[PDB]
Amino acid sequence: YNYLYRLFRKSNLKPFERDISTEIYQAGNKPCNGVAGFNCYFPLRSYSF
Amino acid sequence: VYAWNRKRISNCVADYSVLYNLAPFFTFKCYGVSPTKLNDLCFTNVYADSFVIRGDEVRQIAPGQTGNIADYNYKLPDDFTGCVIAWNSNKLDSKVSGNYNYLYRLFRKSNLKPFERDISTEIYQAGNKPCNGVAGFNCYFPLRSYSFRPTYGVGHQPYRVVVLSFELLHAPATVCGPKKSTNLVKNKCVNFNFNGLKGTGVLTESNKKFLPFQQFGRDIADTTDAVRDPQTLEILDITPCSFGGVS
Amino acid sequence: QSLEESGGDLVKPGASLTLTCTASGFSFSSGYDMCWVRQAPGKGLEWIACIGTGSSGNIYYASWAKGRFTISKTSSTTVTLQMTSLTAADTATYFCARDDADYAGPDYFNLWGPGTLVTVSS
Amino acid sequence: DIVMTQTPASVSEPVGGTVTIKCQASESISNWLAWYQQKPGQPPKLLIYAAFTLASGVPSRFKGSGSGTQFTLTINGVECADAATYYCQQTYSSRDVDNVFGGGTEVVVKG
Amino acid sequence: CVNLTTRTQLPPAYTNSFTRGVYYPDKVFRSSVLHSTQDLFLPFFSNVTWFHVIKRFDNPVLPFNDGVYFASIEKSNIIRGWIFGTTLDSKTQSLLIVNNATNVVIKVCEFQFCNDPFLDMESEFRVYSSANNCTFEYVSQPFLNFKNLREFVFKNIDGYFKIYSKHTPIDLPQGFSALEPLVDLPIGINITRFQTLLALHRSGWTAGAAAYYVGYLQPRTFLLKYNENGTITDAVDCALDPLSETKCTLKSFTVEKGIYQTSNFRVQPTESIVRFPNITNLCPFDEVFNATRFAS
Ligand SMILES: *[C@@H]1O[C@H](CO)[C@@H](O)[C@H](O)[C@H]1NC(C)=O
Ligand SMILES: *[C@@H]1O[C@H](CO)[C@@H](O)[C@H](O)[C@H]1NC(C)=O
Ligand SMILES: *[C@@H]1O[C@H](CO)[C@@H](O)[C@H](O)[C@H]1NC(C)=O
Ligand SMILES: *[C@@H]1O[C@H](CO)[C@@H](O)[C@H](O)[C@H]1NC(C)=O
Repeated sequence: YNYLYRLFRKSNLKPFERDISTEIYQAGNKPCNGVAGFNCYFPLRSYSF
Repeated sequence: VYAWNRKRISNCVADYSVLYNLAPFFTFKCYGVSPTKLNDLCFTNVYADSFVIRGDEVRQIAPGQTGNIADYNYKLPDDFTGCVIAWNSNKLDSKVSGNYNYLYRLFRKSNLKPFERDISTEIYQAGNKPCNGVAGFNCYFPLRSYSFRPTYGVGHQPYRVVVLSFELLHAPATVCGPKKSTNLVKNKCVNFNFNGLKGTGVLTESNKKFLPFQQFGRDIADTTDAVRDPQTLEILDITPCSFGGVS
Repeated sequence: QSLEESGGDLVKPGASLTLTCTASGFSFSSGYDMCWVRQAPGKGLEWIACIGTGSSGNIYYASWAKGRFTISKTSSTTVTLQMTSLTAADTATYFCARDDADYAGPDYFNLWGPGTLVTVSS
Repeated sequence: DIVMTQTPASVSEPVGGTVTIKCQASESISNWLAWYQQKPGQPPKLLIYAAFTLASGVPSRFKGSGSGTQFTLTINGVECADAATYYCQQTYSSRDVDNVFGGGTEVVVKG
Repeated sequence: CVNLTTRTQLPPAYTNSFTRGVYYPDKVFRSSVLHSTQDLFLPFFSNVTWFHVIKRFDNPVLPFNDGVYFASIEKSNIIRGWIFGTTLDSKTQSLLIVNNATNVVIKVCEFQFCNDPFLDMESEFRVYSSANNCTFEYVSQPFLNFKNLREFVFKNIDGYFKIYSKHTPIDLPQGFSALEPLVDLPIGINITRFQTLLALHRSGWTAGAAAYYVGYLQPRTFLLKYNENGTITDAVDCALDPLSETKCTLKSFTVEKGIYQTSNFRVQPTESIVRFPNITNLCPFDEVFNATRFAS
């Protein structure tokens, strides 16, 4: 569970770019404001091998 | 969801910008095509499937997904092409007495094939003794009724799901998108593009009188020199801008 | 609960009448819907027009009852139906249907009133 | 938009016999349909709402089958007191509809 | 549906095609220029099938092949419409075109056609019995001494149904008149047979004097001459006779005195001769299969 991959991101990365931001993804209409409710998901997910 | 309606869409232009006021709080996560470039895209086949499922069951609408809705109510093919739209409908599909009018298939002999509907009301036999029309023990009605609970989270609330299936041939197209237009400018060197016909030249008034069915205009060099404007039925001359060799 | 009707009597052709549906024991709540139906003496039931008892009345009409009839709510327990230019075929038995769900239209009707008879003669 | 027909118009089975009335819609109405029965000189009462759920105060013999466009009501038994007319309502889309109620179908029980 | 037993059996009449069967291939504009194109065209001076209707009742079902040329010497508009399909029943979706007294009816649906479809003041339509699964519908303006000549060309390429029409006032007369493309139908069903539709006057039933012609399209090459207006005035078949072939090669309508090279003469082979030895290397499958006792 120690390996993490980004699942949510506004736009595709350009070649040779690194995204280390941990800002909460706003997947709905209401702003997340740090809340991880519905349509408010953590952009990074962990591998489940 | 068990008796999901099926609708045909064709011979029309699909405008996706309207799907924000009609369906607020919608999720456009889908498969098989880029959601953004759907505006400038042509579809030859369109199917629409709409029903209501619970909040915890909205994730089951995905290719290769198994579950109660998938196996017994609505199964998606592995190679599903098209997109699904789902939005909450608590303000519409919730009653103070209870939303008891929505039913789903709970007991079924085998998992449903993709894009199949089952309306059977026969009593399910889950034991050894035949039911013989009796709904007692080991004999349950295959259909249960949703009991939406708006007091709990969104997983116990009515979710309206509309499933759209395409094929994307973009050659015998019957459903496409708008492309807009710009006002006409004349008597100058112009980059023009008429219905995908991109070219550069001077657009001037044309005296030609080619027939109503007749759209373009060709020359001896087998190049388009006359064109009729799709926005306004008028005749234009396409002349390459003034040129020549310098010495 | 009861939805006894009113305003039913002999009427000349090409005239107007006022049928009143009065509720007893309850008021016209917003969450539950009311509708109006009528039954001809010889054939089955039919729907003409009705309005919702909510804050914003979602009035709905039938194709053959597009503009001749007019329904409005006058009090929390009194609703009236107005029709004009009455013809010979308009005679029927009028019922005050009580709906069970406010889906902007006539849903399952659990309760009906006794109904009234409206006839035409010359 | 939706045009609904009820057939047969007339049915007659013995008191121990079984009779079925099917209700057909022009297009699919999914699960939205109701069954109503009226006695002469009496307004009808709801029998089978949602086409499967039984009403209150009604014998279990009243039931419902089919979904989508074709809905069938199967009578397992009559007792010479259920001889009346059965109607089905579309209760699905009533924006511009001449009549939500279906055709008339009276039942005659020869006792 | 009413069965007709008053039909008079007779072999079909025949006539020469002359110089009919020309339509604008595309929607492009060319004026005062000669262009050669390869497309399904009606061969010149071919022999087409002639049906006469009067007590002559000719309503057969003809194969579609790759295309059909329809012409009819008409007065009082006896011909009403056409029926297209393969099985001509509800099993396979079929096509219907009728120009009634008000409009034209375009419907593609799994029709169930009557055995003897016809029409009957005209207020009796008996041409089909049912329609099961309808796909597309369309209604538009009505299409319409012998005084009316109507030419029709029906094609089905890439799921599109192309129709070409021309109305002319006058057997087949000599002349030239190109056919404009009327309507394109993006239907996408395959057509192998058809049958026309007629109107019968009831007084029994009396049929007026009219006739219609059926031609069949073939893949040929034509050279077409556009006038200064922008319309076709004359065309030359490029495979009819050696003289016309010379015109096609020179891409000119007049050939100067001299000798010209047109094409090549080749004798086409018509038999196949495979020669391989007398193979006699039979594998020992007899021992493997016909063994009385097999291994464990
Ligand atoms: C296209 O739209 C413009 C502006 O709305 C209008 O002036 C024009 O007449 C339209 N085209 C046709 C064929 O009516
Ligand atoms: C059709 O015309 C050709 C001449 O072009 C002739 O040889 C042929 O016999 C005719 N067909 C019939 C059936 O007579
Ligand atoms: C074309 O239609 C015919 C109908 O006889 C059918 O046999 C054939 O399979 C069709 N072809 C295609 C490619 O669908
Ligand atoms: C079309 O051509 C004819 C000669 O064939 C000519 O008389 C006529 O003027 C032309 N049309 C116009 C609009 O000039």
